[PDB]
Amino acid sequence: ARGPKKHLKRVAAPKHWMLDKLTGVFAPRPSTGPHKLRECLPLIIFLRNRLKYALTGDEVKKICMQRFIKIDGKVRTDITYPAGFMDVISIDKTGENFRLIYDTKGRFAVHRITPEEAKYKLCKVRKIFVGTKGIPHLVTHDARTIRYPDPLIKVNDTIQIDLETGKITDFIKFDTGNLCMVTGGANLGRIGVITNRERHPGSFDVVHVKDANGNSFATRLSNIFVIGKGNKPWISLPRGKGIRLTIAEERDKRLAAKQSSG
Amino acid sequence: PVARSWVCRKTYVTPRRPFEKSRLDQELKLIGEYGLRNKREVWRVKFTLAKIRKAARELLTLDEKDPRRLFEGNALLRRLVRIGVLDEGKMKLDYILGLKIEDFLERRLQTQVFKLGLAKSIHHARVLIRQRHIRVRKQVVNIPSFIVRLDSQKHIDFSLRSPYGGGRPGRVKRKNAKKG
Amino acid sequence: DTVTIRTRKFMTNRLLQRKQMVIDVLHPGKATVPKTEIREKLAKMYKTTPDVIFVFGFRTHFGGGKTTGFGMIYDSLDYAKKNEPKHRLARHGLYEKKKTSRKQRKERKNRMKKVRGTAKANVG
RNA sequence: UACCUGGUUGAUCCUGCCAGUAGCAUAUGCUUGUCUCAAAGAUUAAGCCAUGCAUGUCUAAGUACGCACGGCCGGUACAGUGAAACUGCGAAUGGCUCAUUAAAUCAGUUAUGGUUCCUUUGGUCGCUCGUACUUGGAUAACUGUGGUAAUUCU
RNA sequence: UGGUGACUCUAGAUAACCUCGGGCCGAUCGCACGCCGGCGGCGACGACCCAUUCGAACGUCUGCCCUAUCAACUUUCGAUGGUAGUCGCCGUGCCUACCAUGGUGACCACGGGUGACGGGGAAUCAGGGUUCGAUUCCGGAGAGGGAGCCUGAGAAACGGCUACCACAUCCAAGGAAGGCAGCAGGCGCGCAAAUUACCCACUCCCGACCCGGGGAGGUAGUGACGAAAAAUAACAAUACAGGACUCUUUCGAGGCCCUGUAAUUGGAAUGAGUCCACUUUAAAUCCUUUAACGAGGAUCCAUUGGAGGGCAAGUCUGGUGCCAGCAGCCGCGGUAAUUCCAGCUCCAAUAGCGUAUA
RNA sequence: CUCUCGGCCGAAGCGUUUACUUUGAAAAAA
RNA sequence: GAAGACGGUCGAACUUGACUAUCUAGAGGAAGUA
Repeated sequence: ARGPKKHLKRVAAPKHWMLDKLTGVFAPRPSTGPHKLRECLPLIIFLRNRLKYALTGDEVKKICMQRFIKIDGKVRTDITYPAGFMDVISIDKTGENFRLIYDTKGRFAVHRITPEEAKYKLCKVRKIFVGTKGIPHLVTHDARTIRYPDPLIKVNDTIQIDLETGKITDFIKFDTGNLCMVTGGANLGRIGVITNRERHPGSFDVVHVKDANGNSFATRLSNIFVIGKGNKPWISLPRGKGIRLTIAEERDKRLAAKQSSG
Repeated sequence: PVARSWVCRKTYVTPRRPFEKSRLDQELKLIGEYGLRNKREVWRVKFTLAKIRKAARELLTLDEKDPRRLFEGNALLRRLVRIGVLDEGKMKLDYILGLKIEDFLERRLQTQVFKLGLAKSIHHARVLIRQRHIRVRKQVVNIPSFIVRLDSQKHIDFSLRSPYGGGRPGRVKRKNAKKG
Repeated sequence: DTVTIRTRKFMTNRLLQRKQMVIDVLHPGKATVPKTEIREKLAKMYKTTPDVIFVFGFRTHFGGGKTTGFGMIYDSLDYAKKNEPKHRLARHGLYEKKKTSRKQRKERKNRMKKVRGTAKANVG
C-alpha cells in the first residue's frame, strides 16, 4: 500500500463478532479509537447483530444520529466507534445499560447492568510516567490518561473510574489471591483467582489462574485483568461465571434443558 | 470479490473396476428391491456408510477413555439410533462396523410409504411421492431419498390437498365428470 | 375468513418508534395473501390503522400452507415517513422517486466538468 | 476397498517395460426435459485499444450583494432556500494483473531501549512578568472587452 | 520523583542559544438565552506537545525448486571491518575521507535456468508420499519501457506532472493532446474464456455529511467449468399350449404369488408446458403459492459408446475380399470376417457420455 | 539440590551443556 | 519576486567500439528421408 487501509473484508474480520459469510463482502472496519480493532465491538454490530434493534446499517445510522447512545457517559454518533472491554453502553430512551464483558467462549455478551452500576468501570493501568514539573500520570487500557493518581498504583493494577468526573475512586493491586478475567488468547473470558506469577526477564511473564471449580490455566501477563479483590468481583458477572464447561458437560446441560422444558 | 461460497462436495464415488460381474448383479438387486433410478443412487448410499465406518474406525483406535472417542463416539451413535439404522440396545461403537447398505435403504421415505401400506409396490411409492401425495407431519415432501427419523415415522399421511387424502378430485376425474 | 395472522418475535422498538415482529400467515388452500390484506388483518389485531404499518419480505413455504414475513407498526405516520426506507414508502404512494436514469446523470455530470462557473447550469 | 489384467515361448518360470484401469483438470465432439448453487480473456500477447462510465463532497455551525426564487415590512447590517466560486477534506483506500523477483518476496517468531504517524480517544491549552468592543493588503464567482483551426487554453 | 532484565530513560538543577525559508502561547462559527455595565450555559472548528488507535519502515532466528557440460567468488567503480563525519524519519558502507585486508564457499558459495509472485490452501492417497496453487483471504509488486519529481500525514502516485525510448491521435502545418494489467466493449493471439445491461435497495467506503457519490459492491443476462436434488410413467382387469406354489400317480384343477417383446381393455394420478393473480425485488426476473387449460404409440420419441480378449454384452444376417477400413495393446480383414460397413438383438453409464493433453 | 530474607514453605542460586519426551501459551479467517 | 545563466547531483537516452544473442533476405551444396 501507499498509505493506511480503510476497508475490512468480511472473512478477515474478528471471529468473535460472529458475522456470517453471505450478507456482504465487507465488514464494518472499526474507527481508530480507545480499543484495538481485533479487540473491539463496533457499535453497528452491537446494535443490529446483537440487540436486533435495527435491520440495516441505515437504521443504525438513524438510531445513532438521534443522539440516543452513550458509551462511557458520552454521546457517540459514529456507527463504527470501537466499544471494548468494560465499556458502559447506555441507551437512555429504552432505559437499558450494558457492559461489554467476555463470555466463557470469548465473545462479548449482552450483559445488562443496573443504572447504579452504570456510573463506574474498571480500567487496567498500562503505563506510568512522570512528566513536565513532576506530575505523575497514568495510561489505562482504553487510552485514558489521569493526572495525579495515588502513588500506590503501579503498572498492571486495576483502578476504578467514575464516568462523569473521570477520576479514580479506588483500585485493586496485582497480587496472588485476587480475581481475574482473561482478556486474550485461548483462555479468553475465563475467570479465576491468581495463584502464581513466574517472571522471565526480557520476555513475557506467565500468570497461573485457578478456576472456581479447581481448574487451572496459565496466560501471559498482558492477558490478565484483575476484576476484584480476593473473591468478590467489583462488577456483575455474566450468565456463566467465567467457568468454561467442557463439551461433554455442555452437551449434558443442553440435553437436561430439553427433558425438563417443553 | 463476491459474497458467495464455493463449498460443494460430491456424494458418490465410482468403483475402480468398471465391468465386474457380481458387483453389477448385487447392485441391480439393490436397485430392484428398492426401486432406485440408477447406479449412482446406490453409490451415494455406499458413500455415506463408508464415511461413517471411516469415522468409527478411527475412534476405535483412540484410548477407550479419551475425550474425543467419548464425545464423537456418542454423537455418531445418537444419529444412527435416531434415524433408525441402529438399535437402542446396540449403542457400542463396534456395531457401526456391522451396518449394511440395506439398513440405510430401509429408511428412505419411498420404502416407508410402501411398507406402511400407503402404496402397493416400491414403484407406486416413488411416483406417489414425486407428484406431491405424501406429507410428513405437516410438510409435503417431494424427495424419495428422504431419510425418515424414528420419531417422525408414524406421522406419514396423504397430504390433505391430494385426491387420496382430503380430496379435491384430480384433473382427469374432473374432466370425465364434465364430459358425462 | 380462513386466513390467520400470528406474531412471533415481537419487540417494541423505542429508538425507531415502532413495534416490529415476524408475521405468520396461514392460507391453507389459497395463493399467497396480498400485502394489503395482511395489513387490514394486522391493524385490527393491534388496534390501529393500516396506513401506519409496513409489511415486507413474505415467503410461502414448500407445500403451500404457511407464509413468513416481517412487519413494523409505527407510532405516528410522520414517524413512519421519517424512519423508513423510501422504497417502502413508495409502495404506499407516499414517496415518488425522480424518473431520470443513471447513465443520464453520469454523462451530465461529466459534461459539466468541462465548463467553468455559471455555464454549468446551461449544460444539456 | 492396503486390488491388478492382456502382450516375448512349441510349452514353462522370470526380469522387464508397453497397453489396459480409476480419479482430477483445461479443451473438444455428440446429446440435453425440471430445479438449487456456481467458475468464467490466467496459460498464447504485462500485446494494442474506438466510445461511455469507474471520485467526489455542506451542516444549526468557514465565505452569499447571482431577484435564481420567494419574502418579511418596508430606514430596518445579514429573513430564508440557494447555483457558482473561494476555502477545507478525499482522490495513497478500493478494483485489476502476475511481468519481474530464488535468503529476495513470504511464513512462523521476535525487536524498535533505533524511528515516523492525517485521523480517533484521553491529557494539555491565564504556568511565559514583557486598534483589542476587532488589524492589513489582495483575489475569484459576477460585470465587461478579447485572442487561437483546435483543449477541463486562458 | 518514578521505571526497566538492562538507559546515555523519565523527571529535576545550572549557563546560554532559540533559524525572517520565524514554534506554541485562538483577531473563527452556531444555538439557547440570560443573572447582578459587568459575569455566564451548551456546542462547532482549531492548536505546539504527550499518550492511544490504524499503521508503516528497518532489523532478529529458522525455512525454497532444477542445475558442477557453473569451482572458486567478492575487492579498480565498497567488497568485509575500524574512526570521524555527511545524508536520512532513525540504526547501518547509505555515502565520503583516512586506515586495516578482510568476507563467502563441496554443510554447494558464485553463476545460470524455472512453461517461479510467496503463503493460507487443492487434487490424489493404506501408511509413507507425488503433483498443483495466475485465481475472490493475507503479504509483495507493476500500471507500455526506464528515469525524475510536485503536493501531502501518507505516493517516487500513473483515471498527477516532467523528460527520453517505442507506439499512437487532432491540425488551417503554426501547434495541441495520450496510457483499459478498473467496468463493459473491440482487434489480435490462439486449443482456450460472458452484457458497450439495471441499481446504490443490501454490504461497506469517502466527504463539510442522518441528505451527496461509489462499474467497490449488489441485481439480472450469457454460462453442460463444476457440485446438489430429480421426470421420461403407475395401477387394475383380461389373455398366456407363461413360471413357481396346494391337490391330482399324471392329465388337469385354484381370485395363491410373481413375469412378459400383449400398438390387449380400463379410467385414475401428475408434472413439463400455456398462463390470470399474488408473493419476490430498488424495479423486475427466477423459485415457492394458487386459478383455468395441459397425456396413450401418454409421437409430451434419451443419448453416448460398445458387443474376440483384457472388459459387461451375438463364431445371428447381408455387403467387402490384405481392399475399404477397424484396432490404446494382442490383433481382425487375402470369398464362411465372433473384430471392417449396415440391419436386428444384446451390454454399460445415463441427462449425460466419448476423444485429446497435463 | 540447596542458601539469606518475606510469609515449615516462596523470593536467590541452579543442576555441566544440549538432543529427546510430556505439558503449557502462542499461533487470522475461510 | 518571474525568465535566465555558472556549478553540482540523480539520470533516461544517444553515438562509436568489443563480445554475445535473435529475427529476417540470401547463392552453393551435401547426406539421410521415400
